[PDB]
Amino acid sequence: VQLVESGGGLVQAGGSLRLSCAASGPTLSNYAVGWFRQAPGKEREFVAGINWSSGLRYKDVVKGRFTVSRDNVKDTVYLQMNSLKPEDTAVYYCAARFGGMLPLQPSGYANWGQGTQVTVSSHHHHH
Amino acid sequence: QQPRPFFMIFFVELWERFGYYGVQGVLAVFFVKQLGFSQEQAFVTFGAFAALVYGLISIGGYVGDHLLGTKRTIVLGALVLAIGYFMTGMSLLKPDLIFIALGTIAVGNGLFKANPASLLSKCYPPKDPRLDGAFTLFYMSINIGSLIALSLAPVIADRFGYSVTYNLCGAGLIIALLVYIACRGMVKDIGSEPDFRPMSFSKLLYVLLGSVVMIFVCAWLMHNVEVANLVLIVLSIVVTIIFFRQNKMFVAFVLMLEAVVFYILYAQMPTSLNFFAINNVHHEILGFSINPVSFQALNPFWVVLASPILAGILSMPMKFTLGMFMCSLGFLTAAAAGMWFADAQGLTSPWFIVLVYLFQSLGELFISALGLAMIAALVMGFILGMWFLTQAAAFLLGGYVATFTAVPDNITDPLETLPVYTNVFGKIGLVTLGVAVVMLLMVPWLKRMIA
Ligand SMILES: CCCCCCCCCCCCO[C@@H]1O[C@H](CO)[C@@H](O[C@H]2O[C@H](CO)[C@@H](O)[C@H](O)[C@H]2O)[C@H](O)[C@H]1O
Ligand SMILES: CCCCCCCCCCCC
Ligand SMILES: CCCCCCCCCC
Ligand SMILES: CCCCCCCC
Ligand SMILES: CCCCCC
Repeated sequence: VQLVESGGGLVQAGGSLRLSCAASGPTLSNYAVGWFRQAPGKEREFVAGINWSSGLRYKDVVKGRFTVSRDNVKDTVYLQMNSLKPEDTAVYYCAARFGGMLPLQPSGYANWGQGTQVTVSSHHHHH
Repeated sequence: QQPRPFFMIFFVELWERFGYYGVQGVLAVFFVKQLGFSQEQAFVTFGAFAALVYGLISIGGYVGDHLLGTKRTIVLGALVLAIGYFMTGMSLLKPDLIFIALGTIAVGNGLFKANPASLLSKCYPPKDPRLDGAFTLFYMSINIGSLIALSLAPVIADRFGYSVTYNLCGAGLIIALLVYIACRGMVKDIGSEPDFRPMSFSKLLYVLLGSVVMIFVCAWLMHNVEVANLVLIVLSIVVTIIFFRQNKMFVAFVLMLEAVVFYILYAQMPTSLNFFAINNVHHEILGFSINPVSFQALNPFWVVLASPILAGILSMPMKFTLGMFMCSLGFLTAAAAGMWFADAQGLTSPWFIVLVYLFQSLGELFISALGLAMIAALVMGFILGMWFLTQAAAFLLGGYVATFTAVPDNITDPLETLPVYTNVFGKIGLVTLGVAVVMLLMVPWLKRMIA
């Protein structure tokens, strides 16, 4: 019913970060977990998610770079973000809905984390 | 307002039904999530479980009437039921136990169900005016226990696990037993004839032996639904042959077939309508988030509110006909909600499902609540056996029908599942409308036969 997101931060383009979502009282095992993100001046958008039985859904612009997975022992959901690019900069939220569906809009989800800032800098080392 | 034993029976029935509906509300999801069944396997296995739960009711009536006594069989049934719930909770350590555990619930329900009602019937002098009200309050007792269990058991299972949920089902049975035992003196002069002779240990062992055998047979049938089908098919065609070889009985038969259609539709609440709520309905109503599995509680909710009203407020074939029209409208409402009133993301307002369940509950109040009450007006024990038998056949058929909505576990998009639900529910509603129309047409002929 209450989700804690962790693992955001600042990283350079091409780098990696892992977000994790953990729930308090209930077992997250009955929940589809969707990851949403809100960039400055835009709406929350579905990024990636896993349902209660290993079904996966992805936004097109993150396919081949992001992976959602679930460790049902630790009752935790992960978003592994590789090949990060500046336009992935956003506040990231995990959201949880009971069952097998991953609806695309925030209203399909009742339970929400507080959000983790992810910043991807165009920084690269000097040549 | 009522005799003192009425209140004992009221609360025994309430707590036993709490245990049972605690299981029914979570069982299909338990099959899918905990045992890894496909939705199709889960639906047909639920159909077989419910079929045994309902088909065996004739055995306990015989045991109560002629072998051990009504009151003794209430105690024995409650004990087997409680054992079954604790065994189901144990199935989480010992998964291989699950079918045996469910078989123990079925046999326990089979021993138990007929006997509190029989006892209640004996709490009133034979033409007491309070009888009708007493049975309406008994039905409400069933539905209060059902309302509480269907509301709370999914929440408890989500927060504490299935072991706690099932152990609480057992606890509900233990509390039924304690309230019976504490109030036993209130029914000291009430019972069937064996209740007042000392108990025959020969007959008690015949009943325990037969129960254990049936527990193993039930476990097998639930594991192998493909022969449960053939068993009930051959048993049904055979009782059809032996009923056809052997005209107020024809009204009971046609009313049995219409009731079969009703039970096929009832069977959708813990299966296809349950997963429809999970997959394509908003899980928030009046600003509160809810477990979508709890939506099943809308059936006892509407019954609890509507039974007094409808108790305050043609005759035989027409009340049945009305109920079938209500059921048709429940499924046409589900289909319409999905076809025209869904979100851009594929989700529908829960007020549509509140209404679906209203229609289905009104259908229930017209058909099954008021079914065997005046099936007893057209007729005996054999027709009671076939009534519960055809209800079992209906649950098997209902599980099969629910399989048309089964969704693979990798699907995650509500816009893919919504047309499946809408197609199946629309066709159920149209077929049930046709049945309701044929019923209406036969109402005059039926109503003459009753003359
Ligand atoms: C339509 C029938 C409604 C059934 C009524 C429910 C009985 C009340 C539940 C016990 C008390 C409330 O306790 C809790 O409330 C929260 C938030 O309100 C609800 O919701 C929470 O749990 C459920 C599953 O357990 C999740 O689907 C849901 O998304 C989550 O937020 C649940 O209902 C219950 O876990
Ligand atoms: C009311 C008297 C209690 C009788 C309990 C006897 C139980 C017999 C056990 C037989 C084992 C199969
Ligand atoms: C290896 C799992 C076998 C489970 C059998 C459970 C039987 C328990 C009897 C009470
Ligand atoms: C009223 C006592 C009933 C005894 C039934 C117990 C059989 C094990
Ligand atoms: C009585 C209906 C039987 C249907 C078998 C497919």
